[PDB]
Amino acid sequence: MSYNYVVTAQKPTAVNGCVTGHFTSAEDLNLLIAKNTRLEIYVVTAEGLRPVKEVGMYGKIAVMELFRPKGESKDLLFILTAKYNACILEYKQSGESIDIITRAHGNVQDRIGRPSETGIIGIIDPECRMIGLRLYDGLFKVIPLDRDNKELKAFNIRLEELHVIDVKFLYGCQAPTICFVYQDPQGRHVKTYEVSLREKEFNKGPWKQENVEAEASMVIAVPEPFGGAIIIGQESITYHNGDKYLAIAPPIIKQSTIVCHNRVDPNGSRYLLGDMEGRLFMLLLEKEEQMDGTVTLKDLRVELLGETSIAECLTYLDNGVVFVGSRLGDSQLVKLNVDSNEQGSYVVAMETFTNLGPIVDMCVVDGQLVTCSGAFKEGSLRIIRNLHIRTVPLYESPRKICYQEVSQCFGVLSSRIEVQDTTALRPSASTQALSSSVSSSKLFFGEEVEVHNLLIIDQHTFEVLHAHQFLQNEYALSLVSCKLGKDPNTYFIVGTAMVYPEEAEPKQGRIVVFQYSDGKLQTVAEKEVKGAVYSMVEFNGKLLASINSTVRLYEWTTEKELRTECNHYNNIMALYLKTKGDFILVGDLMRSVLLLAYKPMEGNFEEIARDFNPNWMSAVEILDDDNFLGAENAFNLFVCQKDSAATTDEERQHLQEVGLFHLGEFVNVFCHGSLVPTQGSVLFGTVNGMIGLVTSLSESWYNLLLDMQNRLNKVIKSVGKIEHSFWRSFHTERKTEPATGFIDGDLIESFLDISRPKMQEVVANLREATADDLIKVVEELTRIH
Amino acid sequence: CTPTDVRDVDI
Amino acid sequence: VPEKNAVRILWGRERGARAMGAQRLLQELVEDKTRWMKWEGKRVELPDSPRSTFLLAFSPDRTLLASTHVNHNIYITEVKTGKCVHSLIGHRRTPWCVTFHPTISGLIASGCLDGEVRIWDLHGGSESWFTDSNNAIASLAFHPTAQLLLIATANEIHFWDWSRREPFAVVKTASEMERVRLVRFDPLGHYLLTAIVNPSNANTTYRLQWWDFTKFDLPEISNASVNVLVQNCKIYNDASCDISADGQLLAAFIPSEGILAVYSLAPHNLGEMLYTKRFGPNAISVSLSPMGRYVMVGLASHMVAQVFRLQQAHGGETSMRRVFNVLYPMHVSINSARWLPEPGLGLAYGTNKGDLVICRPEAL
Repeated sequence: MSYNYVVTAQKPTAVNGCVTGHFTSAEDLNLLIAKNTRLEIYVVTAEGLRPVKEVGMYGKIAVMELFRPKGESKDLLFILTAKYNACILEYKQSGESIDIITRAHGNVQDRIGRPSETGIIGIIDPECRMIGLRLYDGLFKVIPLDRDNKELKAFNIRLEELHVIDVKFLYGCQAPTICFVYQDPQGRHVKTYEVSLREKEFNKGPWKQENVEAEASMVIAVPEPFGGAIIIGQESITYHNGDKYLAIAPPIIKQSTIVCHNRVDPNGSRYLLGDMEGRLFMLLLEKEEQMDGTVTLKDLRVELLGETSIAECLTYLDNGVVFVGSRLGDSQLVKLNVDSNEQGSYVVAMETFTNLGPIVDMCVVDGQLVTCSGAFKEGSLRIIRNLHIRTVPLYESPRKICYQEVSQCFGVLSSRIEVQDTTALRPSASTQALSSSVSSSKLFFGEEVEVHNLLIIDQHTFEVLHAHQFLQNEYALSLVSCKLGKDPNTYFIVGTAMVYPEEAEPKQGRIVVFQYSDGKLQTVAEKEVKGAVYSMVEFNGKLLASINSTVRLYEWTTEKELRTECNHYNNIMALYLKTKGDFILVGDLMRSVLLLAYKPMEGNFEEIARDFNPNWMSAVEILDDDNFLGAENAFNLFVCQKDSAATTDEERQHLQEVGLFHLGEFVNVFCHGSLVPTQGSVLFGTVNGMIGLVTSLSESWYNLLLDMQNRLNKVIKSVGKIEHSFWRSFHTERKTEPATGFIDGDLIESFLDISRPKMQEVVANLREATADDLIKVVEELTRIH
Repeated sequence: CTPTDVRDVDI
Repeated sequence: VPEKNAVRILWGRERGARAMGAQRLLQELVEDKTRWMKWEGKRVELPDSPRSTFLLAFSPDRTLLASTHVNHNIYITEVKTGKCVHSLIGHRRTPWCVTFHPTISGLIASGCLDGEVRIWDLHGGSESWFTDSNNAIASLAFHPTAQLLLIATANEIHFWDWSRREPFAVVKTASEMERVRLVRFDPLGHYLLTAIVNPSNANTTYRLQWWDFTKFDLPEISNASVNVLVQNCKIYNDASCDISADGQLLAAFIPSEGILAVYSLAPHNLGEMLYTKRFGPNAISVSLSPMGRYVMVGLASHMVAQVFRLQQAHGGETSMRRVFNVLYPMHVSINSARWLPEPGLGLAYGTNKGDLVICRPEAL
């Protein structure tokens, strides 16, 4: 009995994987980028990057490979969906048209194994004979490739070692061999096996096991002329190959860990390394011929090259240009020359792409959007007008935001990391202001302490007027600005909670309030409390904050003295809280959404209905009066209802689930507004970076759009042979149900792209409807976003 | 008549 | 240390970190909670009037609960609501085990004291197979990947398949009074676990071996000296021995006065005794927490059960202490105290008078 509509306004921008090779032809370089569910293909020219194709995929992309079977000219792709799909694609240039052909497709999924806490790992044999898939713990998967496995059969093999970190295929062997790093309560070691595709067993293993450091997390396979493997860990770069052992311990690798790697030369003499601070590194190998024989390495050396953004996918294109992907900031394009500029760097920049990054909080003000973005050293506020994006850089990690209409200023809570011998690292925006005030409240070596402060941002040219640093080991989590009681002045209210790094959950907090009237902000009330103030929302003139699994409603006397009125100790760690006008509110974070009511005749909370079948939540929003919205961490959406019935013991106390969906993203925040015939408009942001919009159509356009959605799937051609029904249906670890309710959105919006001859294949029998008479309903819906 | 307690039924 | 504070865990989750076991730590925290709270028992209304309940088992994902009764039928209810949805009916005498199929869908087996296996299909469908000497069926266990079913009749194992009308393998146990009582598998379907009678000249004892079933090799039970794990123990039904969800732990009730012990099943310390405790001669059931950090022991003769938390790693009588005390919300006994599969949803115990109740945690 619920009908909603979801449409994407901005495609995902964060990059989670990139590969390079020869795909379009045999005489051109191709760079392939897949953000979350997209697939961008570029051609690397001398001037820069030229785009040629961008296709969408049903399901998120989690692993990409690029191999070359014997007896061919152009290579073939390999993409596996996080929903455990599989496909092998090619590239065809038919005159002036470019389409992607599918050669093999199938499903590989086991309903027994648990998902390991490392991610899906995919490795392909350099000789193009095997494909490895480490999906579940202790289970290996082998896919033979003999131009006969058109359905991609597989057979699982047992692994005794449970904890596995990284797996790679070695070079220069007469049979497929693998090596990996496993962990047990003795210390991580490295062991190697030998996969047999004719007997389905691990036969011998080419060399004995060793002992490595306590933080080794990466394995690199060197090319043929050297042979062996490279393991890089925290302050330990090791080498093992048969009977050979070389190790180094540079001191310029201590402050940060290594994440990514990418080969540079086709011989293995040059490597690139990254870290979660920038610090583009560079590995070197030394060659030495031994009379009449092969080459043996002499020593290894690592040198600095400069700084970049936080990297998650690194590659070397050609001639000295390097593409750097990112997920917490922007993706750049750098050039490595042979010289030394001022301050001693070898890296310059010439391009900078756009990425909304992890949208933590979002607000609507006049339509216009002001949102937080990024984390650590990269990320700041963004202004999405109406889709021009304005960046106002600040070197901190924003957490929340709010707005007042009486002072023309925002409010942002940020964090800043500084180690002690406490003097920071780089000039940030939380310190370089024209006013500061340390919160004085007498009420209560080599480490990395975090400090939080509240800064006020004027909105005329986005300056930074005032800053207010909190106490030691004190985090800020909730902020709101509103009126209170009977007092003609708007205040600033911030909730906080002290965190100790040792034990459990916090047990203390504060409800400090502020007032930035003339030139600065003062403090009028603290009201120390026992618990964490995860969230707080302004009621009809009373405070309402969930205090660490306890919902309180604070009043406000004449003088500044906050005093509680009610108490509802029933929930377990209720973080998120929203209300709509009346005495309606919600809960979350250890169950599904429940509903409470406030009775003004006698101050007390009255439980109305709580929904069972636990679901971990990420954001809750109320739609009109009864249609509730939630967002599970399993990348799904659902809508609840009050379930009108009459039993007085099993009715009016159960919330019926009348809608399920699979967005595929991680919804982080909801809001009310519209940038630009439905009723209502709700926006949301995602971790990967995406703006959507949920509307509602009353009772009739649903039976016309759902009827078109089924018939539109038999004329469109999916890139990997997916029917769009398996992808968009509530896929959890255990349960799986078809999606009823939400319409497909972008699938309907794509109807205005197919050519005219294919138009008279859909809507052939429902007057009787025509192409011209129905090419305007899509136009009416293509103005909401 | 099968006993109602699990500790006195034969099997 | 992979972080210990929820504030820094949610912060990492919000920006897509996924480092280490964040979800595991959150589940451990939510199970450490629900310890200072209170529990209320909600009853279940059954169609007919059963005078006793024996065994409980759950759905293959998480969302259904089965039940047996002396009334010669099997009832299936719903966990979320608490109402029966199906009433099987069809057996001649009381069943002894259910063994919900773990993999595909809604497939439920059933034993009896006359030698019948039904293999119901819920929404229509039922088969049958009979013994040759009107012997009872101790237990059954399915196989996750392959198409195979094991039946614990008198001292044979039949390895039946529900495609044809007859089994295809028979394995003996030498002498005739060494019967089989437990054939439960492992969560990943890589190992077996049998429990046969130890021969003697007093009360009967059992032996639990740990056979290997990796390459579908028929185990040889005729040898009583290979792959011993526990030696003496006491078994009543399928609820007298439980394996943790991860499969890294195994409980037992070895005697001599009965003492409780749990043995690790890891390949490197397979056989260590670890935790231990002494109980009286009235413990009937034992169940483990979904995360393997809490153990509930059902009592029979008011008090219903006791819950302990494993604390000290490798010995000492101080290991695990009382933290809980569940009470009947009023000559009544208890035959099952199994934990719900969800990490911290509640309890569910049977009643000697024929009552099924579900307990849930509530605050002050």
